[PDB]
Amino acid sequence: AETVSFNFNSFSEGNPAINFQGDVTVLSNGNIQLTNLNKVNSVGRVLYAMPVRIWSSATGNVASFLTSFSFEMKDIKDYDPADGIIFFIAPEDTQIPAGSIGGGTLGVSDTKGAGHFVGVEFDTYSNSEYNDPPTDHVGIDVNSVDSVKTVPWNSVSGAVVKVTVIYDSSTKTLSVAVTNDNGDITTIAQVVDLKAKLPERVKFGFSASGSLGGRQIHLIRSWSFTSTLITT
Amino acid sequence: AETVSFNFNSFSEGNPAINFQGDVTVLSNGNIQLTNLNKVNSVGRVLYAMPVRIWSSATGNVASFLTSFSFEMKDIKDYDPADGIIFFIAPEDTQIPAGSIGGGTLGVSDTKGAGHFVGVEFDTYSNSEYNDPPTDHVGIDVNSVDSVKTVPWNSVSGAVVKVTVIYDSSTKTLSVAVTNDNGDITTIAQVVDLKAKLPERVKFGFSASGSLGGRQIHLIRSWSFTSTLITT
Amino acid sequence: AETVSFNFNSFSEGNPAINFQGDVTVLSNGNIQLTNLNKVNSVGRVLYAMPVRIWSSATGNVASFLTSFSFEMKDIKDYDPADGIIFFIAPEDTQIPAGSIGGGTLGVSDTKGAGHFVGVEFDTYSNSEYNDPPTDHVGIDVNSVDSVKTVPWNSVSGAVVKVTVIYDSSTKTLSVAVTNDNGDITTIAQVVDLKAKLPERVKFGFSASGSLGGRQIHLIRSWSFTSTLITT
Amino acid sequence: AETVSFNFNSFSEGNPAINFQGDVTVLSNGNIQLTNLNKVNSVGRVLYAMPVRIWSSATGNVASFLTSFSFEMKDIKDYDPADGIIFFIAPEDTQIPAGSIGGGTLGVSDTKGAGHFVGVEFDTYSNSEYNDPPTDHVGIDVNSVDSVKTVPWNSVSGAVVKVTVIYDSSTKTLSVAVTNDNGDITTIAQVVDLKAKLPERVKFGFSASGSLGGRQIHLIRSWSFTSTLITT
Ligand SMILES: [Ca+2]
Ligand SMILES: [Ca+2]
Ligand SMILES: [Ca+2]
Ligand SMILES: [Ca+2]
Ligand SMILES: [Mn+2]
Ligand SMILES: [Mn+2]
Ligand SMILES: [Mn+2]
Ligand SMILES: [Mn+2]
Repeated sequence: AETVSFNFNSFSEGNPAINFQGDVTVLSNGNIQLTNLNKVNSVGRVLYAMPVRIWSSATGNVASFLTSFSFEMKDIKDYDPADGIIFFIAPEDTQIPAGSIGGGTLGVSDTKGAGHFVGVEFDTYSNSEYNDPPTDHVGIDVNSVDSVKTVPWNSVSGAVVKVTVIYDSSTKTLSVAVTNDNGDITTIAQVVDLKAKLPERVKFGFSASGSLGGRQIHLIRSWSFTSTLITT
Repeated sequence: AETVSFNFNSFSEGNPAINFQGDVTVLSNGNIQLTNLNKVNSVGRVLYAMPVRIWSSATGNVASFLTSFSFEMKDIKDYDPADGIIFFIAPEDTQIPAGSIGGGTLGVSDTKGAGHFVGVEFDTYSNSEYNDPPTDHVGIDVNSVDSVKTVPWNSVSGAVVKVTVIYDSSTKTLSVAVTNDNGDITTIAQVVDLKAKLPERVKFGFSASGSLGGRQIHLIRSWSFTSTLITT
Repeated sequence: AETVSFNFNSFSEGNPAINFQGDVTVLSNGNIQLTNLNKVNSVGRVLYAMPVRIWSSATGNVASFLTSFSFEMKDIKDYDPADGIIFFIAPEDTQIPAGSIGGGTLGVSDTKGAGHFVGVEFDTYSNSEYNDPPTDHVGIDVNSVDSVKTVPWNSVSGAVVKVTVIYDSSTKTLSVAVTNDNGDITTIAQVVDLKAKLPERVKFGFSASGSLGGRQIHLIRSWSFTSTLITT
Repeated sequence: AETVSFNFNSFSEGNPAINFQGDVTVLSNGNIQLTNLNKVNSVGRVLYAMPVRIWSSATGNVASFLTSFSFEMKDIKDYDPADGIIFFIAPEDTQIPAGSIGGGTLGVSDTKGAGHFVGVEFDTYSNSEYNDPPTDHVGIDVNSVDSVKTVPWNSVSGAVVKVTVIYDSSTKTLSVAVTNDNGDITTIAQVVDLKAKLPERVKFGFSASGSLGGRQIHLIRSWSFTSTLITT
C-alpha cells in the first residue's frame, strides 16, 4: 500500500514541490501561466517535483491513480490560439525537447511529433503534420503528438475547465472526464500499458507551447493527485 | 447536446427529486440510511425521481456520465456487516424484487442473485452462493450480484468513503475510483455495453440490504451526477 | 502517575460514561447531535461523566492532556449557520447557564459572554458584541466567549474535521492543530494556567448552540482523551 | 495556502519519497531498522526525500506543521541500550557527520555534540559529556545534543511508542506529546524560532546511533506529516 498524494488550489514561486521549465510563470493570484505572450515558439512545462513510482519491477504491479485539475485558456489579439495544454507523464529526467519548436509538439515531442511520454491533450489548433482533427479536440497521446485517440471538443476563451483522469491498473485503462464551462462533459478512454511504455520512476506535469502567429494564455488553476500502488 | 445533472449535499424526505423504496429513512443531518436495523432481511433503496435517457435507438448514440458520491458503513453489536451498498442503473419501472430475501442480493436481485441492472457494489459480507470473494470487495455487476469482476477492498467502520465513476460511451468503459479514508485509492474498470443491457430510459440509485444475522448502518452522504448525450 | 483516558469511536444514550445536557441527541450511527433545529436558541452539551483532576493542591503539580476528536458542521435551508462548537473544561458541578439565550454564548456563558470555563471554540458566526473576528475562526476562550486569541478558519458544510489538542503542564501551553477536509492544518496555541482558572477537579466536554435565525447541524463523530498527572 | 502532506503505514526499499543514510534497513514487515547490530558506532538516518519549505523570505511567514509517528526500541544480549532515537529538522544538505563516533551524538552532531538541526530526542543512555539527565529522557535539541530542555521518560523494551508534535508558527512553539505503552503520556514544549535557526527549505527525518558496547534495536513503524504555509 504505497501512496503518493498532493493537492494545490493555488501556486507560489519557490514551492520545492514544483519544478518549472520554459517560459512558465506564477500569476499574482496563484495561477500558473505556461507560455510567454511575446516569445516565438514559446514553451512552458510544470512538473510535480518528486518522481512517482508508477510500477514495480519487483512485483509486476502497476499503480493506479486518480487525479483532477482545472485549466483555462483565453484569447489575445491578434494571434490564433496556440494550440493548447497537455497533461503528461514522462521519465523523471524529462526536459523540454532540445531545439523545441513549440507548436504541435506542445513542448513534449520533437519535430516529427514524437517523444517519450504518455498524456492527455487539450489541442486547440489543427496541425496537418501530426494528423490533428480539423477541430479543437481531446486526445490520448502515447509517445507522439499524433494521438492514438481523439474526440471532438471545444475550447472556450476565458472558460474554466474541470478534468478528472482515472487510471485503473487492473485493466490498464486511462479514462478522462472533461466538464466544460456550460456543464456538458466530454469523455475519452484508452488502454495504455504504463509498465510497458514508461520507466518505473516517472514524473507528472502539464506543458503548453505556442508558435509565431499562434499564441494564447494557458493557465493551470488547481491540481489534486493521488497514486496508490499495491505492494504484495 | 442533451445534458442532465444534479447535486445533493444532503437529502430530505419530501423532496420530489427523490424516490424512496424499502426501509429507507432520512437522519436529522441530511443523510440517507438505507436499511432498518430491526427488520429481518431489511432492504432499502433510494432512486433519482426523474428518469434519465442514456441512449437513443433513433440516433444509436449512448451517453457518457460522470458521477461521484460519498457514504459510510458503521458497525453494530451483535451483528455482522451486511451486506454492503450498491450504486445501480435499472429500467425506469424497477422495484424491489418480490419476496426479496435481502442478504447478498443487495435488494436488486432474486434468490438466484439475478436481476435487471448494472451497478458497482461495495460488498462487505461474503456470500458463498454468489461466487463472492473471501473478503470485502468492490465489484462490477451486470444483471446479477455474482460480479463480472471484483477487486480486493476494505470497508472501515465509521469511515466516510468517496467514490468517483466515469462512463465513456465511445469505449463503453465503466471506471470506478474509491478513495478510502486513509488516502489509498482502489480502482476497478470494465467494458459494459449499456445500450445492450438496459432500456433507453433508466434510473440511477442506491440500494442496500441486510439479513438475519447480518446487519449494519448504510449511509449515503452526498451525490452529484452529470450525463451527456449527443443529439446528432 | 494518575492517568485518565477514554476512547470513543461512537456514542450511545444511557452509557453512564457520558453526561447529556440540553437538546443533545444520538443519531443511529453513534454521532452526537448537539442541537435541535426546531427550537429557538437551542443549546446542547455532552460531557464525560467521571470528573478529572487537572491539578493538586498538595503536589502543586498540574496535569497534562492529549485529546483528539473529529466533528462536523452542516448547513440547512434557510438559516445562517450558528454558531459553532466549543470544546471546554469546567467545574464538575457545571450546567447550562440558567437562562442561556443560545447565540454566540455557545451554551457556556451568560448574556455578557462570561462564564467559569476554559475551551477551544470553532465559531462560525461573528457576534460583534463579543468582539468576534469578521470571519470564521478558532479561538482560545478563558472565562469568556470573547476569545483571548483567535485565528482565521474556514468551516466547510458537511466536512469531517479532525482536531488534536495538547496541554503541556510544564509550560502551561495549550496547542491546537485543526485539520480541514482538504488537507491543510490551522493551528492556535496559547498559554493558560489551569491551576489558576479552574478547581482541582473539572469535567471535559463538547457544547454547541443555535439561535433564532441561526441554526446548523453540529456533530461530534468521535472523541479520545488522555490526561496524566504526576504525584512525586 | 501551501501544504505538504504525506503518510506512511509501512515502508519499503524503492519508494523515492524516502532517503536512507547510514545503516538503515527495511524489515519484511515494512518496519525501518535504523542502526546495525553488528557494527561499532553504527548510525542510520531516514529522511523524506523532498525538501519542505518551512518559511518564506517573501512573506516572512513561518509554516505550521502537525506530525505523529510510532517507534519501538528493544534490548539485546549483551549490550547496553544505545542510546536513542531523534526526530530532526535540518538543512537540505544534511548528511551524517564526517567520521561520526555515533552514540552520544545520535548521528546528528560532531564529537562536541554540536550540529545544524532542531529536533526531539528520545535519549536512552546518559552521556555526561553532553549533560544528559541521569535517567532516560525526552528532550528538545537546537543545534546540539545538549538539549535546550528535557523531561524524565522511561523507555520500555519492545514497547511501541506513539508521538504527536505540533509546531504553531504564530508562537514558534514546538509541542510534543508522547504516549507510552502503559497509557500515561509525557509532554514537553519549547519555543524555537525556525526562521532563525534553519534555512527556508529543510528536510525531516529520523536518526539513531550506537557505540561499541551500547547497542539496541531502533525501529520506526509509521510516520505521517502535514505542514501548511500561509501564502499572503
Ligand atoms: Ca495541434
Ligand atoms: Ca455479498
Ligand atoms: Ca459567535
Ligand atoms: Ca545520549
Ligand atoms: Mn492533437
Ligand atoms: Mn459480491
Ligand atoms: Mn468567537
Ligand atoms: Mn539528551
